[PDB]
Amino acid sequence: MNIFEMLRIDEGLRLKIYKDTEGYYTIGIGHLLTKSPSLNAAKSELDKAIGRNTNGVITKDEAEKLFNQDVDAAVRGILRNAKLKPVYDSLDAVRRAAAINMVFQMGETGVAGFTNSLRMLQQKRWDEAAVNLAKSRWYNQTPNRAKRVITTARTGTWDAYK
Ligand SMILES: [Cl-]
Ligand SMILES: [Cl-]
Ligand SMILES: [Xe]
Ligand SMILES: [Xe]
Ligand SMILES: [Xe]
Ligand SMILES: [Xe]
Repeated sequence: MNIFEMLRIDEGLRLKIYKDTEGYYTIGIGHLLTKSPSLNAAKSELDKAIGRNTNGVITKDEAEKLFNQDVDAAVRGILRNAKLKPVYDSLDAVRRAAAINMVFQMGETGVAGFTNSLRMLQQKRWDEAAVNLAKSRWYNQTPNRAKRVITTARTGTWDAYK
């Protein structure tokens, strides 16, 4: 198991533009295209992201390409954020993957506001972190996924993805 596999299970793969859980235009492996309600905006952003006139559709490879850039950006995001990096460097490989997940999902900013879980995580207080993390909009809105992620952060193992 690894971040790419982990994320490919949580996010799925769609070759045509779609709306996500919040109702926003997405494509491929969870690549958010735009929070705007215009399908045309989405397609424009899409064509820009891709480099051709896709007409709202991409190949498996182009999606994979986006996913890679996205996983990268996410990690970089982490490393460039003052509240995040120390937490993350403190963590083992598994649990880092859990951090990347959340970030891929909710941006750096939002994860950066889990102040309290951040400290518990840093002190390696796994169970308390886990309870804290669950008290969130994230968890109530996407409970099955949040639990996989929380279990991974709480255990340091891939059992929830098995
Ligand atoms: Cl892009
Ligand atoms: Cl769910
Ligand atoms: Xe983190
Ligand atoms: Xe995490
Ligand atoms: Xe977190
Ligand atoms: Xe956790």
